Amino acid sequence: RLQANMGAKALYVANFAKVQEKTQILNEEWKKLRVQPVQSMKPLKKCTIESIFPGFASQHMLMRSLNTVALVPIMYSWSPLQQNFMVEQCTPNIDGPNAKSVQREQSLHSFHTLFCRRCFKYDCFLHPFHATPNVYKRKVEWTGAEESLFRVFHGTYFNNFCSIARLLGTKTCKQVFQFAVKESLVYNYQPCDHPDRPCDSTCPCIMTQNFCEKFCQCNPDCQNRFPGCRCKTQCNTKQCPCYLAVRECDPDLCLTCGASEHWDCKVVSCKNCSIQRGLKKHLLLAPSDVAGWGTFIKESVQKNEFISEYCGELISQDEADRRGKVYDKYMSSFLFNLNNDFVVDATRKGNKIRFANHSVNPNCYAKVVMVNGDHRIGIFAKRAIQAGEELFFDY
Amino acid sequence: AVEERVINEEYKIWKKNTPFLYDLVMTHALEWPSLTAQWLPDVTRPDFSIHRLVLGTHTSDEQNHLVIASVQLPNDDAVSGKIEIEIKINHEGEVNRARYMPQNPCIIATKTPSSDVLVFDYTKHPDLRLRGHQKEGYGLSWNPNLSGHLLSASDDHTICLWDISAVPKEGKVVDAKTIFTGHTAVVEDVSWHLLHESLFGSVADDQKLMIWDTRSNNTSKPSHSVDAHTAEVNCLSFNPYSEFILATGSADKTVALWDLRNLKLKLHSFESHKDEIFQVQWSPHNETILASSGTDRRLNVWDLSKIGEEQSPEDAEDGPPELLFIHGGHTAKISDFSWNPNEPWVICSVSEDNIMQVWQMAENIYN
Amino acid sequence: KKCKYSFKCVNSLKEDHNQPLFGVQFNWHSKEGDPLVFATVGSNRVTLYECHSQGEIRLLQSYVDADADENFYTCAWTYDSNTSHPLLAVAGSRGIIRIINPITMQCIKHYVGHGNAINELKFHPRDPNLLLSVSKDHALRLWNIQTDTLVAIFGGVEGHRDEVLSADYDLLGEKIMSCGMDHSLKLWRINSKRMMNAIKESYDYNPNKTNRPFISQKIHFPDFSTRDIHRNYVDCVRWLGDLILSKSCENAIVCWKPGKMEDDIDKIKPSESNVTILGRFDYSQCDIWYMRFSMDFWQKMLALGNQVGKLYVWDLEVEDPHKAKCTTLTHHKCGAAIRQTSFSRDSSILIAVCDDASIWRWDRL
Amino acid sequence: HVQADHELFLQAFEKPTQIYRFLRTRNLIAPIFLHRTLTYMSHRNSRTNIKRKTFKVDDMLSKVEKMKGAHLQLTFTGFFHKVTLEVLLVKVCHKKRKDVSCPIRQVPTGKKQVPLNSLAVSSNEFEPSNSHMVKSYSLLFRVTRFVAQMTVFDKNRRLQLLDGEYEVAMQEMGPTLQFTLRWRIFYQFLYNNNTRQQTEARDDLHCPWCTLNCRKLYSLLKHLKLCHSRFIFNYVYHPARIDVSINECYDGSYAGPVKRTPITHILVCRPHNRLYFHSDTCLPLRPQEMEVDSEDEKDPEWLREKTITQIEEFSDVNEGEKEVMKLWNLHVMKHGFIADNQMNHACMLFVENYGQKIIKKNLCRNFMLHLVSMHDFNLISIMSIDKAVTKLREMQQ
Ligand SMILES: [Zn+2]
Ligand SMILES: [Zn+2]
Ligand SMILES: [Zn+2]
Ligand SMILES: [Zn+2]
Ligand SMILES: [Zn+2]
Ligand SMILES: [Zn+2]
Ligand SMILES: [Zn+2]
Repeated sequence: RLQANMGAKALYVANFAKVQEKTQILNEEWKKLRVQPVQSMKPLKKCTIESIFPGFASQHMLMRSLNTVALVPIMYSWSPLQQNFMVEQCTPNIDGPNAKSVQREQSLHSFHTLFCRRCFKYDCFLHPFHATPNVYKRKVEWTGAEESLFRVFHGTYFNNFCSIARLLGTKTCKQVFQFAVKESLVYNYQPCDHPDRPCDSTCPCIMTQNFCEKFCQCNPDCQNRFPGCRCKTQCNTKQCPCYLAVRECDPDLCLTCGASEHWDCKVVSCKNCSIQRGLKKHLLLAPSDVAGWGTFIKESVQKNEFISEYCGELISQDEADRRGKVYDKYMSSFLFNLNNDFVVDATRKGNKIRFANHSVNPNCYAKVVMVNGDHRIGIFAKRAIQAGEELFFDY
Repeated sequence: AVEERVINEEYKIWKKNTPFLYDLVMTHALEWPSLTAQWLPDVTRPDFSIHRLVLGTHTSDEQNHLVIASVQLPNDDAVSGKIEIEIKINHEGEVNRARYMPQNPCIIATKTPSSDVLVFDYTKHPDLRLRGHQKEGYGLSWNPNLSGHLLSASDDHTICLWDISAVPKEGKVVDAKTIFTGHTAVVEDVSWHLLHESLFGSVADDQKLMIWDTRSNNTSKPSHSVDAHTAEVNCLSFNPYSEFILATGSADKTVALWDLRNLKLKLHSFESHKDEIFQVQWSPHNETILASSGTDRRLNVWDLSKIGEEQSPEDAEDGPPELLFIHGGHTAKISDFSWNPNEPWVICSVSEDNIMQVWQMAENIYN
Repeated sequence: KKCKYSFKCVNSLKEDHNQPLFGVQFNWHSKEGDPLVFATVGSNRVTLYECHSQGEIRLLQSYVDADADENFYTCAWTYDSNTSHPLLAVAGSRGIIRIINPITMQCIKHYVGHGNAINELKFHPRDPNLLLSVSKDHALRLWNIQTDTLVAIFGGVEGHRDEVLSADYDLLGEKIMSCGMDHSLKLWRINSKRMMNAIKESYDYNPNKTNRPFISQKIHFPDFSTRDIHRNYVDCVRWLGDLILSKSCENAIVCWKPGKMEDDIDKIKPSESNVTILGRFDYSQCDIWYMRFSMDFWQKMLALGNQVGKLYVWDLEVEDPHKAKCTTLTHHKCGAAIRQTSFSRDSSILIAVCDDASIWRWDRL
Repeated sequence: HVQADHELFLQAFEKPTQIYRFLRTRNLIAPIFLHRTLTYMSHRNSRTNIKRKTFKVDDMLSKVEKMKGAHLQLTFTGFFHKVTLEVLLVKVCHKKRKDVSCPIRQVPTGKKQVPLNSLAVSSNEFEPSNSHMVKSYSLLFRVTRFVAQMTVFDKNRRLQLLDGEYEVAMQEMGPTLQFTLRWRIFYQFLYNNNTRQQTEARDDLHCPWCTLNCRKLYSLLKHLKLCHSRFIFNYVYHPARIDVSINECYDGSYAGPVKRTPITHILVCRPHNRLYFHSDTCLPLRPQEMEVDSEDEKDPEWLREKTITQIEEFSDVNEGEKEVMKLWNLHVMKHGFIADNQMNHACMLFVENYGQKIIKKNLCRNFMLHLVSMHDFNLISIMSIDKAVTKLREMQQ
């Protein structure tokens, strides 16, 4: 209850001792220095200092100017980004010594529940929850580690003893055979769950008024799914199937455009997958001659050419409502509504294209684009723009 | 919107080009727009000479101020000069026309939007009221020869003539010494003949120039009546040098010349102004020069001696030969303009958008 | 024990502009025996000042900038390594950090990297070349004036979510605390290998030899954070050995440290959450924002002001901080709010400012 | 030359020229000021004031007094019947009080021999006299070896029949007749300090849009300088060079009863380069390093530290599992993979990028477990996994 007053006093006198010797060695370091004293000018504006107490006269001194400096506008702290963001049995190590037996479904619980399909990461910043547990579902000495390894290996291979013998190496074909003999006994995309039933009115895909994608685990022979285009040219026109809807090109399905080619180079035929590959223009920051900061572009562009893409924190509608209500005092509303479900708020994080401003005579514009289900922003050009020119687009 | 943008872009082009055309340029804006401008005969000469001006006003929810102003003109040397307002006189309602007496320059008559027009004398400071019309108008003119004689017009089908020399000083209101009424529409200009006080001229909207004799005791029949133009006639002006020759300006986009020895034949019709002409004035220092302006936003000046002369094809592509200059420095309806009687080829011009330019053409043009 | 301090108001100056002052600092880097010197600042008027035994505050220098709209906030003193001259360091609302050399009486150097106003400036105690700067733009900065470049940015996504009001090194110069309006008292570090080799590369920087930009080593991850020591704004924070002293608009100083009482300061993880309130000092009438306290070089005592004028002094050599004997100082003329106080190298002289353009002085006896 | 900047070369020179294409038609149909009157362009004037000495406006009426001191060429044509011919004009008059019948008078003009199967002149021979006695007037055309009229002149002295040839019928007491009546510069374009185009002028001094024929180069330089001022013209004799450049500081604006304040203006009485700043540091960017070291690529370290500390915060994951998780995160973030087939290469990169790291930490078993985990999602084939793990254990062994 109060068994630390003596301990607190002990810690405080120890603090006094250590700060005293610290100040002592600091004084020893300071005594080595020898600096000159202040020296005044002999006494244009003036400055007088009075004295409330008698006995001291009023002291005057001439004023001295100082060199000016170029002021800049106001900017709060931030950090750069290239992808979107979102803000709302132990089974020991197999290589370790204390491993224990565990079945195939229970061994890969953390792996299957934490892995993400739409980005090939673990606990990414746009997929909060996995779709369902059924999406990964499909139609001598033996330690627990070796038992679990043999279990998952025989599960994926379905009793191909030569392959497990090649992979494990230690266990032989005859040993694995005997062991197997002695072992048998305008809305955001969302993957739905209805494998038995067909795509009907109860399915939320038709409710959202959006076409499905590869990531949904529905029937591959369905009609609601969106097959890729078959355009050989750059297909950046209204005749393209993908450019009709808001969607962009697909890497796997759109084989004719040549999206599955090697991404090492940059000269490609498809002039629509720039958001996936990220062939943005090298923007630069500057002080704008209109209001505060602004963005300039280095290289010239074309009409309807890809400049860059907006980035920020994805949040709910009411979240952005309260955030904008908080920003009403500062009068700095850089918000950008994406769709009904989620919206972008890039005040804390973003990129250079956020620093553009609003004008009645625009030259760029924005467009919502569903890249692989991700509703991203695409900041395209509404006019052929020169180098070092200001960029504006109506919000 | 795009038309006024183009007009002011052409004004910017004129502001760029103006240091190759004129010997003098002085653009001034007034507190209120002025439908009247006239140089006075008085002058003061202390490198710049002082000249004087009379100016009207057209106000709205504010007291009117008939302005007697001054201006600083370089004569033959020198970069200085400014506009200054000397005297301001309160006025009953707006102003349509005002004229000074050639005999007594101090007496200045002014019209009102009501019937009672008035006359001021700034040396003593209505000094002399005048009545007889039933509506407003634009016509007013003092006689050059006989003192006190004053003609005025109005759109109520009357032309009043007063003679203020007969009334005593106590009598401020004076009835019409006579009222002439021969037209059958809105009469739009009357003016005395210069070197003969016994007649005057007029033009009305009956397509009729009508010349009236003063010796005749019939206030209905004119001395002559001629159909001058195809559309409504607006204004006229007599020649200072000669006596018979005069000029007219009509709403059919034309100026024309006539003579008081044979009024049937039109001597020549000048046509460069592309809208209704509202004012024409002969020059005092030159005989064969005429001027014109209206709502076309370009003040034209013509030379009569250069009439019917052959010229180059590239010179003829610009315009006819008789047209001497087109001062397009304004940006609105040219409300009035006037010449100076003691300087060469310099004029003043007042527009409706608060623009009061004063300018003199280059010597190389006319030589 | 008694007061053991015979304080008496020796002088009370009043400037001829009537603008509230915001900072005052003594030249602690000056040697012993020389005529002492300090410096105060208003909105657009910095003023150096001498001090003698008879209260004769001889006016030394007074600079004023051309733009009058600037609002100065704080000042600091430094000594040059090579020339061995003084150097005043000042800043204000224009986002500028100027360095005045009083011998030449010119603006020898100036730096600009902030968007909005500077709240406080500090210098690393051992190495005199580094310079920390706190600002309202939700981030701190660290510069090196010897090479004329930026060293680091102690801020980022994990930084303060509001205006940053103050910060301070420890006495050894190996760990920095920072506080602001976001109800957070965040720790930093300048002892790891990253900051060390970054400073070493900043010393070896030269824009004329090579043609490259500086690799600014940002820090988007402080080593300790907490949002339970205070509720209102946190206007100032300071170090005492390995203990954190802090104030707030709740009218109470608090002395504490991270973790439990047994937890060492040099072994705190990022995920540490527990704290330990070691003691508190009580006072009243401190509702107005932008209030400060100060200590001497030895840190044997502590001074503080209030929004009425009756300043307070506390001891630190004695034990029992929460049972420590306080001390008050009053006068029948200090009808204004005190913003900051300061001492010389020794604890003899005390000088304080106020919002009525007044500068009060006290001296031991 | 790409089409975009080449179209920008057109478009940047179109919209100033297009207004001048509009002002060209406006200035020709409605001139602002006469071009002859300019002092710098005064060679266009080709006359003097000699005639004014002997002139007199009183004598102008004498000049026009001495000034005061249709030609129906009705030519016949070939007849059509089965020689000589003659035309005649028939005048009809009004009904007078005394006489009851209309006066009739046939005035034959002239004859002319023409074939079948010459001309006749009539130089305004109506002879109506304007005495309210000419009610109508016809024109006959007779033939022989065949006579009829045709309304040539209307009632109001107007032209009834058109020009060209014609034909008519006939009626005695088939035959007919016809008739025919008769009443070097070089525009060196430079925009953004780039030679977008270099041309040579067709004509020597014919302006490019105003199209005035000036016989002097100084007049052309001053005209383009003064008039049509959306460009800045600089020219040097070098066959002549004319360096056209867009005026990016031109005063494109308004620039010109109701109340307003007075002013007095007098003119004549007697005659990229702006500085830059860094993104994160906001320090001044030197001009030497602008294109090199392009920021905003090579994604920042705070995202990597966030991916580290997020999965490190996970409770129900083991040590080696979190190790291979951060390794896979750093691998996929260092090389982004969008296509699913490229993931078959990605594992082949992983052992080629971090295989030596997992050997130094004993993480091969959980690495194969992660491989089987991604295999559960149908991302890669199983023989590819066999190849990858055999290569990994080959380099490890
Ligand atoms: Zn994910
Ligand atoms: Zn579906
Ligand atoms: Zn489906
Ligand atoms: Zn589905
Ligand atoms: Zn595609
Ligand atoms: Zn496609
Ligand atoms: Zn494609």
